[PDB]
Amino acid sequence: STATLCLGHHAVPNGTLVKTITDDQIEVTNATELVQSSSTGKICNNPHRILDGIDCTLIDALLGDPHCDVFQNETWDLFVERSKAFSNCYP
Amino acid sequence: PIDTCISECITPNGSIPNDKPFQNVNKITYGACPKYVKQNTLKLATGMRNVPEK
Amino acid sequence: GFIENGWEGMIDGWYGFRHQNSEGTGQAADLKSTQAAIDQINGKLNRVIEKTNEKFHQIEKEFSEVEGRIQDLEKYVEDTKIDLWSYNAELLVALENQHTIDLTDSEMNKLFEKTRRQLRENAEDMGNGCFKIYHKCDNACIESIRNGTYDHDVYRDEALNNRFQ
Amino acid sequence: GFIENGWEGMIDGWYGFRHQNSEGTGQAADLKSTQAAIDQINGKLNRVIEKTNEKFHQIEKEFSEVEGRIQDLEKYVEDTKIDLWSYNAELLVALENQHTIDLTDSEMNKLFEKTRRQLRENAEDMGNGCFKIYHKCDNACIESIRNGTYDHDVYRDEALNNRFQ
Amino acid sequence: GFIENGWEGMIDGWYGFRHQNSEGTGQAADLKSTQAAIDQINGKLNRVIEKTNEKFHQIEKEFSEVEGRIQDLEKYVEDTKIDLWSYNAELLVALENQHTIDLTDSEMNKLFEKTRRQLRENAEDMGNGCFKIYHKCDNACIESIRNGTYDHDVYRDEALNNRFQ
Ligand SMILES: *[C@@H]1O[C@H](CO)[C@@H](O[C@@H]2O[C@H](CO)[C@@H](O)[C@H](O)[C@H]2NC(C)=O)[C@H](O)[C@H]1NC(C)=O
Ligand SMILES: *[C@@H]1O[C@H](CO)[C@@H](O)[C@H](O)[C@H]1NC(C)=O
Ligand SMILES: *[C@@H]1O[C@H](CO)[C@@H](O)[C@H](O)[C@H]1NC(C)=O
Ligand SMILES: *[C@@H]1O[C@H](CO)[C@@H](O)[C@H](O)[C@H]1NC(C)=O
Ligand SMILES: *[C@@H]1O[C@H](CO)[C@@H](O)[C@H](O)[C@H]1NC(C)=O
Repeated sequence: STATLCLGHHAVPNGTLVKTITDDQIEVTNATELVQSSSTGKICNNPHRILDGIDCTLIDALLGDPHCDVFQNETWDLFVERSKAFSNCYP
Repeated sequence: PIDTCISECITPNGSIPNDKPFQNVNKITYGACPKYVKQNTLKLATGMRNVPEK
Repeated sequence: GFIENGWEGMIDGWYGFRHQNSEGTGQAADLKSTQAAIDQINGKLNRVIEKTNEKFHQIEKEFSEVEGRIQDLEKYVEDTKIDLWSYNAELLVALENQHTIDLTDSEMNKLFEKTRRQLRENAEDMGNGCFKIYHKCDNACIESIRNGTYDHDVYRDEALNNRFQ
Repeated sequence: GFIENGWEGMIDGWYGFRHQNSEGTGQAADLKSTQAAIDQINGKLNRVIEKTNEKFHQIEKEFSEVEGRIQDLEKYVEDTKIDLWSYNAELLVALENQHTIDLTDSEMNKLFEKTRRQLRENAEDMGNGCFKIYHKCDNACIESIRNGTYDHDVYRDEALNNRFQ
Repeated sequence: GFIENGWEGMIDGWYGFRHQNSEGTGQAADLKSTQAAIDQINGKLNRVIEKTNEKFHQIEKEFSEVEGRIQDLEKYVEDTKIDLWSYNAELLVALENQHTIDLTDSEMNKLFEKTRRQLRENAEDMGNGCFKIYHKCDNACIESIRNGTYDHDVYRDEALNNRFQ
């Protein structure tokens, strides 16, 4: 003689625990990470003009150290300075 | 090590994607990089309160 | 809240209806409220943090030797900026999550109230978020309720008779 | 929301009533809700940013020559402060606008509910934000509704008879 | 709001009931809503500002002589940090107070609505936040209302007869 009409919202079996103003941990249906905590470990060479300084420091490439002769007139957007750079000239 | 790839944000740890607004890799950055924060994770809810059956 | 349970069987949308009448149980999703909530959520971070700013030349942040005053000042500046940005991130995420939760609760309540206003006197709220309608309401009736064009006047007499005898 | 349209002809206040009865259509504004919203809005920025702070002697922010470390540090400090304050301004304005909008919606809903509670059983909510009252309600009746002293008990019998026949 | 007055005689909880029937006036407190509000309030500052950070070696912040550029820079850095943190504190306290007030108002409204839904047709909202129940409701009835297991169906006939005559 009569009908029935229920109302509801979708749920999921497992939810993600987020933090709000009034809760340390509250479970929601979905959540996205906002902090990028991992790196690919390699430097992309575009769109920035990268200059890898092999065994050369910036000052060594500037002054003209022999093993830095290849760095004359170089240009860069980012100069990447390796830990293995060394000086081999007059102290 | 240098690589043949596309990325706008460079850290000493390598290139990272700049789609997220924050990063916890390194405070030394170059390019259109996210801001460095001390927290390694911050989850933003993209759904409703989750009340499952039972 | 008064729904007390979500529907994991609901995959059509976020909010929807489950009806049961003489013909048989049926289920559908309300696209407008789900789409509204998704649209209001789809951004929600580009509207405050427009983008990643672009930094090219900065101070040194790692030191080999020990200089003194200037290295201390550089360390202090970097630490202050890092702490302030961590607080900004924490507070922003907490506020956005709280507001999103309140928003979805309000959207659910708005859908419930809209349905209740369609069924002016023909239905009674059973209190568990589910309406008992007091007249013949077939699948065309139900899809008119879901449509938003439910004509309450033509069932008013039958509904009132069922209610008040 | 359920009002679906604003009233550009309303200049008396922010929220108000438009009534239609046997005598004729009339319009008035509710001063208490409008005044409450305006009062809550009138400040809303002195209560967070008390004032402009007063700065007298600062660092140099424009440089002619190129020094090196110290100029880089000064540029970095100024850029960090500028970025942080821009984020603070952006977030503050977004939050205040969102809260103001929610506040005005809540005030409208509160006025609607107060009116509905004045008309306990004498009126029915038509769903478009407009009440159909089921008894003789003259201009004195309407201004009593607007006043907040509407006596629902003395129309209860007539209203119930009009409703349930 | 629609309660219009607090109860200083209420010490059992934050929100509660005062009933009056044939037996006599009684008062009790609702523990669930008060406990929920207190639980949501009990933290509310550890969830944003986790703790006090630990600073060991910093810059000099008080100077005896006058150096020049570097002392100016140090003063500027300290002043900028102090101003930014003062703004953060001010905004945080204002937002938390506003949200707490809205939260408690919502909890009061939720308790009122839950009670109203228990009394489906047996009671009428008098508009001052107080229900007039239209049937014999003894102390067991009242504590069932407070309990949340009020059986509205078995008083439906008597209540409807009292209401609509
Ligand atoms: C939560 O939202 C995210 C964001 O849309 C969903 O993740 C994406 O889902 C789409 C669906 O096809 C995929 O194409 C994307 O690759 C997903 N992104 C990532 C980063 O994995 C996620 O599925 C949603 N989860 C729930 C339970 O709703
Ligand atoms: C999904 O839910 C199950 C059980 O509820 C849980 O063990 C698991 O961690 C959740 N997440 C995934 C990705 O399976
Ligand atoms: C629903 O209503 C709209 C407009 O009132 C109408 O065009 C449509 O045919 C109806 N039925 C549907 C969408 O099944
Ligand atoms: C409205 O009500 C107040 C108090 O109940 C009364 O003083 C006043 O005369 C009434 N009529 C008005 C303001 O027109
Ligand atoms: C209240 O209800 C609960 C559960 O329905 C029951 O266990 C209890 O005996 C009732 N009476 C009380 C708590 O006085």
